[PDB]
Amino acid sequence: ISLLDAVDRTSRKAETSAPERVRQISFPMMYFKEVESITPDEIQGVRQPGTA
Amino acid sequence: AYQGFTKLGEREPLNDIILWEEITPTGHSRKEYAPVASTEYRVGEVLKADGSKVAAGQEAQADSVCIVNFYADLQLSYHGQLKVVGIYRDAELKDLLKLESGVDAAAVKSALKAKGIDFVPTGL
Amino acid sequence: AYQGFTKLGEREPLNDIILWEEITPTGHSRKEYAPVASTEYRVGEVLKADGSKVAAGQEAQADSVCIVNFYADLQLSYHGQLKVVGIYRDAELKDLLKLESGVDAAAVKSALKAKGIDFVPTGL
Repeated sequence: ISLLDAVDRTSRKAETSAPERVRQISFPMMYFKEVESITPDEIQGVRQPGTA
Repeated sequence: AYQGFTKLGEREPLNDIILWEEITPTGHSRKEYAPVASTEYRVGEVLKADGSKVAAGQEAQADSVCIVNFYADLQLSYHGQLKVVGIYRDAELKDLLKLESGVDAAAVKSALKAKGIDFVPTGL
Repeated sequence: AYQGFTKLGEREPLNDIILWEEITPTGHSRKEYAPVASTEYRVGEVLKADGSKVAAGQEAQADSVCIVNFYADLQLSYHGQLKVVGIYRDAELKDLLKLESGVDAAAVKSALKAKGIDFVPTGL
């Protein structure tokens, strides 16, 4: 918006206003992946810590 | 104790490095190794063709990755096995390698990469 | 001048040439590339190690078959991804391939055959 200037009355002068403005944007996203596996080799004959 | 403390050591590596391997009735990515005399094997160390480790300058001769804990005193593995078994064919393993002094990790991984072995970034 | 017609364009190839591939927790048969500047990738285009397309005389340097559509000016794939990927290890693909001018198709096929990629005959 802008201020308005006074004009003469007998002369039918006036003024106008400018239009608006639009744009567009885009967004990509991030991908995360986690993998794990369990096998008998880490269980067979392994003492539980804190126990005899 | 006499200087205040008594550390008693820590647990050896467990065989959890395997993430994916070619399952096969007779085994596909595993090969037997005759243990070298007076040699200690742990899970993760890279082995040469003869069964010994990889020293500096021998990175291109990386054959397999050990997946057993072997004891030179008993000449037996931690599962009561006579021979050392390592992963040499196509598989995917965690990046929990075990290399000696002077060995280039990137060169060792490159040798195993061309042989079908893939490593996953583990982290802590 | 409106010369009569306006062609809006032709649809880019879809990722459907993969018939079989060794699928694992990670991308055993697929590898990632850093996109080259001002280079457009489509599905079925052969790439070299550095990430550029195979040209005439460089047929033996074929590395992988692109399976994603990348936009050079946008620098994003059609799936909103940051890097281009291709099939380089053992897999079975459709015979539809997009080669550059003066590229020996048979030489490219033999180069990819050695790495493990086979091309099922496709017909129409």
